[PDB]
Amino acid sequence: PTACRVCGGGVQEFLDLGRQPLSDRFRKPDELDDEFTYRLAVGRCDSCEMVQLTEEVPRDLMFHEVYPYHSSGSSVMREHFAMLARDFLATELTGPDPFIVEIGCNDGIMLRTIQEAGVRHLGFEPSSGVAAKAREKGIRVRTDFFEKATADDVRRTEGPANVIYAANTLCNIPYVQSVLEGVDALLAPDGVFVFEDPYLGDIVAKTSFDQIYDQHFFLFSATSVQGMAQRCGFELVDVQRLPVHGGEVRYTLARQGSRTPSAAVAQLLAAEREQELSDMATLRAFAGNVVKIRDELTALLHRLRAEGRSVVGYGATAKSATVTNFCGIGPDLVHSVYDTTPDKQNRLTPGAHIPVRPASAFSDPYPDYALLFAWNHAEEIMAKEQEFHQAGGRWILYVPEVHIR
Ligand SMILES: Nc1ncnc2c1ncn2[C@@H]1O[C@H](CSCC[C@H](N)C(=O)O)[C@@H](O)[C@H]1O
Ligand SMILES: Cc1cn([C@H]2C[C@H](O)[C@@H](COP(=O)(O)OP(=O)(O)O)O2)c(=O)[nH]c1=O
Ligand SMILES: [Zn+2]
Repeated sequence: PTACRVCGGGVQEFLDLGRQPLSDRFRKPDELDDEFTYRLAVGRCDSCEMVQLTEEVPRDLMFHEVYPYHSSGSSVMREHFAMLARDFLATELTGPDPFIVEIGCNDGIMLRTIQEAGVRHLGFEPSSGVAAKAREKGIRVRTDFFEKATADDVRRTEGPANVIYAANTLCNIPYVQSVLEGVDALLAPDGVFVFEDPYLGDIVAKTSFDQIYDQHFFLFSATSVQGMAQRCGFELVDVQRLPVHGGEVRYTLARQGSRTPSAAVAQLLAAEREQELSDMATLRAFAGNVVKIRDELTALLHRLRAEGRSVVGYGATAKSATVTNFCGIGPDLVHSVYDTTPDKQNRLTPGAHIPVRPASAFSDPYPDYALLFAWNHAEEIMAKEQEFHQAGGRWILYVPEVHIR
């Protein structure tokens, strides 16, 4: 079997999503039809309750020079991060000469606000293309993975960080123990390590299995994060639920006993226990619901084809690779996917090879239906696409259930 990456306990599988391609590899249509594949399956550790994948994709296959995800492509997320950065400037970064390190800064969506406040900072961004976009904004970026050794190097040259922050990144990192030792080396004795990532609670409640793909190794909960912190010398001292990305929790870790946990921590712990969130039977029931969504979504897509209705997709999310490859959905059922990311445009989606076209191409004459892969961006997207729905075009969603509206 698989050893738990947090505690070395045994991992029990509950969901097997089969062979999957790299989720963010978009091929030109002339490229050879070969792709790396791996088995995507999810289990839960016996000892610490951490839900995690059973096969790791090597980091350098996922994060490198042409990694295509551009965080700044969403107006809602640009606002969400600017606000988080102001909240840190008002609270944890008030000292003389404060220092904030962000793990996974991407194109600088968060750090831009810190730089504009004149505060010392450093972004770690091992994907050099998006790192260069952050540096264009005047952000200080290191094109390296955060891990024990690179944290030590930053401590040596830059001194302690008052805040270490990671969004939608820590759950990507199976070497979380090395990151934690990095945090231990680098964080001020009275600092915080704050991270926010897709929440197990939301994934189980919404059956949002597309949150499981190569780059999302862990599905954190308050229960497993508390365990992970404790084992590494930290303590879970705050939690905040966030609506972004289909539902997240922002976890705040401090050195143990240095701050008193908020009431929020015990409250969420108790709700997770009450709701049996991480019980193997709950997680197996989620896995049964995942198969039901597969079966209903393919039946719908096939019925639409039989009735001569046109179907496209909207948003070439990484998540969508799980949906198209587990469900067997290709360009015979969903003809194109529309997306705002130039480096995904005029390419094929991974595994399923549906052509991706610029969102500006989604215009009159509209298709009958758009399968909404960027369902976590529904409000922002539908506000930009009122004319489609006014014209009679309808959305197909598969979270939390297959439905059309
Ligand atoms: N060990 C590590 N250290 C720092 N960044 C990492 C990393 N492993 C992956 N990454 C970066 O983590 C990012 C995850 S995507 C999330 C980016 C942004 N924080 C947002 O929330 O939108 C990618 O840009 C990826 O290259
Ligand atoms: C917000 C928004 C996103 N998109 C595209 C951009 C990204 O390629 C994709 C959203 O991806 P996202 O859900 O942020 O991430 P992931 O890759 O983790 O699933 O949707 C649009 O085309 N239009 C929009 O208005
Ligand atoms: Zn464990």
